[PDB]
Amino acid sequence: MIQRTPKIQVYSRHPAENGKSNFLNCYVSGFHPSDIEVDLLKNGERIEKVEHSDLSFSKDWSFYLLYYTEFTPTEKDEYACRVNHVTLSQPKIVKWDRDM
Amino acid sequence: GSHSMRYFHTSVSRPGRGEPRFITVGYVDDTLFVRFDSDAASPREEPRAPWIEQEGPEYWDRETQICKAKAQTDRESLRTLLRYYNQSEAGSHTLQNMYGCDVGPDGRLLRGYHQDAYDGKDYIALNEDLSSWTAADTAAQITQRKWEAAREAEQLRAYLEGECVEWLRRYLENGKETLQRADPPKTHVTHHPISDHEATLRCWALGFYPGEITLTWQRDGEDQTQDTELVETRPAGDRTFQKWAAVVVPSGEEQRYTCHVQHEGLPKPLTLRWEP
Amino acid sequence: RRKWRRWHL
Ligand SMILES: [Cl-]
Repeated sequence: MIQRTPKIQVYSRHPAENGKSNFLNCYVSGFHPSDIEVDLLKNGERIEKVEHSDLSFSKDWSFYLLYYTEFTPTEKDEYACRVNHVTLSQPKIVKWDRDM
Repeated sequence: GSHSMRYFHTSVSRPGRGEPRFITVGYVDDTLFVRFDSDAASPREEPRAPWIEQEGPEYWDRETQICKAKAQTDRESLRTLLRYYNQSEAGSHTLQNMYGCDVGPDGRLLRGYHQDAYDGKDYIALNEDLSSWTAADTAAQITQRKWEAAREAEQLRAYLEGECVEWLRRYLENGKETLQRADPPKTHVTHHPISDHEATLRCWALGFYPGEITLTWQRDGEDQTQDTELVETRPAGDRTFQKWAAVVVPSGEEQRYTCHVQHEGLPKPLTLRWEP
Repeated sequence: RRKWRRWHL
């Protein structure tokens, strides 16, 4: 069957300011089929109680989801997302870079 | 301006793991306003915008009834599709449907939509005439013959020209504080050296609604289409959207580059440069 | 609001 690999972006709701509460987002889009697993990571460990949007899709039928959690960025703490999908031979980790 | 209403539906079979999962969401423009998920403990259509919360219990009862009926129809359709494509009962498959309407700033119908996809591929679509069908393949032609015999297009047309437009009008008025407010992008340009010879200029648009936007870079007034990295417009989680466009520039040539931003919240498109 | 009628494939 035809499959489409997810586009992945990891980013914050507001421009990051160290010590100020914010939201960390992982937007996965452009994928098919719809089963997908997304973790948000803090210093390499899974963040608990991450929420996500309800499955929807774009005009080309490809799916998108937003995964999100409240966070307070600091200078030292590293954040990332880890995405698995049938199209991936291994999970893909994308690091949060406050400039992207 | 113009506006849209859309209902999106996804059914995903999972043999050996119960009945197909069904999830449906409704949007006005880029605003989610209702959702239903068959895997919720006691599934009901739920509001997702403040302006729909005033609809009474009967609204939610009718909506929930339709959601469950649509889930059931999709279960039948998924079994049928296995037959039409000579497929095993072992695999997971997906059925997607969208319908709705676009209206102009006067509230008049621009056009209606009703379309279906199987395993991520177009299957059958109602044409813009709201009277005839486009079938993607010989399987979908079987559906087309069935739906022609049943005059299904006629009922869809009546809904799309009538209730779809009327209810969209209602929602726009009830949500006039938000649905009829465009939030312009907040824009800036950042500069990141890559080497002694080149740097990235990234043009940012933040906090905008609706999501439609155009961000372009020009060099000496020429669009840099092939050399611009554009990310997909992405949701911030506070209703608004974000996007950026980047170009790699020779060091010293930064002032030859201009970022151009078009958004319906802007009275005139903006031109930005890196401001060191 | 949603439509009332549909037909399976
Ligand atoms: Cl329906």
